Amino acid sequence: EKLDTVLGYLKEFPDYYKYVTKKTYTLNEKIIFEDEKAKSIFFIVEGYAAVELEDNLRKTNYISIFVLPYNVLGIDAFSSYPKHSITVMSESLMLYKIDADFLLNILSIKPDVNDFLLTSIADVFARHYALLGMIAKTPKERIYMALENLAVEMGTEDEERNEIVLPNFINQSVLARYCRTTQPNISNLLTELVEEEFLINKKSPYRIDKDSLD
Amino acid sequence: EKLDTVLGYLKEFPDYYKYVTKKTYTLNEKIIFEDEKAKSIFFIVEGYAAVELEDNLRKTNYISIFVLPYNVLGIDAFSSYPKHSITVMSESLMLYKIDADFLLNILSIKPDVNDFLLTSIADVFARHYALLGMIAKTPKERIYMALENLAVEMGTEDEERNEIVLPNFINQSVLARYCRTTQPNISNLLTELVEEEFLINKKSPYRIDKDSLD
Repeated sequence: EKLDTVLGYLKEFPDYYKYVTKKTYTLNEKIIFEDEKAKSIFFIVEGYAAVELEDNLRKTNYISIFVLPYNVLGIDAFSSYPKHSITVMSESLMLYKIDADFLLNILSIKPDVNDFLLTSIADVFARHYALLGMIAKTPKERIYMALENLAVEMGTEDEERNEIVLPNFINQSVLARYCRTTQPNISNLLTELVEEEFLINKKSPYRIDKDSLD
Repeated sequence: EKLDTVLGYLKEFPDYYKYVTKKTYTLNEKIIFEDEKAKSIFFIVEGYAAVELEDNLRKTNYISIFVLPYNVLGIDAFSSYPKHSITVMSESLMLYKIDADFLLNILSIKPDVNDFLLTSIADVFARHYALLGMIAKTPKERIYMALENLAVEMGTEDEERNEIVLPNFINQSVLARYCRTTQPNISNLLTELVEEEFLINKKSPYRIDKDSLD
């Protein structure tokens, strides 16, 4: 609703097509930021990706965090520091590439006043903090926290059945990568979670007992 | 140098004292954001604080991340989500409280064009990612990564002696809290790190062998 108003705001300005560009991707494609001189901000309007911890010792990398619809991307490119890569997890994903100077100019002007950008950032921060809570935890503790973080991020409520359901692309292998553990271990932990009535079934898409969750 | 130019930019506008306010703190004071209607952004100009993971089961909380000079604070308050607290670690700390609407208006206008705000955010993100690398690691692996993260953040080079030296407030207890482990364990790990020539001495302030580091 809110990025829609923003996109609509963007189109009012004569330099819109010059500064705002769309890109669509499919499963397993990598999203890559061109290190042009004039840099841009990226908004995901639909679909999901994963940011991976690059470790060439590992065949499949862990996933550090997911990228959700309405996230801002490429802020990292402004950082004074200098590896992670970004893979599309859903069947498709669409984003907008917006020239950053442009966007940085129309903040003051537009009475959805930058709140939109600050709020988007604020939410990524909050998700970063939630993840930091995983430090020093056992794999079992991590899987609860993961499935909760995802239910908050990306889950869709049944309620009639008193369940929060996760997207299809969150399977055993992906869950393991996000929990930074192995698949055989995730499998065993998923059994425990069903015994403890956290999870309705061991099988994806994961259905999480609404009760058990906040 | 750069927040100085910004502060100087701020003073040009007639509404400066109305929107920009200074606050000084001492060791162990808590920095608390008033949840006023009109919200503000906070810039640290000198000193250090720690953000703590609140766990009432624990006598001393772990430290999730440090707050450095030139960090922006209070962006979390814009987030659509809803615990951590913030403690001054150095003898003193000074910050500026800046009304966010004001600040959000003078971005376009000022030819240090918002780059400053984006860059500040970008750097906090980069430090968040570095921390996420601590997930699923042993305490020994964490202490290396911690001492490296801090050397990058807050360390000051000798070079003549080929050492990077950390601030005085990083002692054994603090290191342990940041590594999310116990003190007796940190002590033992510090011995290993001296044997491995990572650390020049087991004693704070920590001096890190320039070689051993990137």
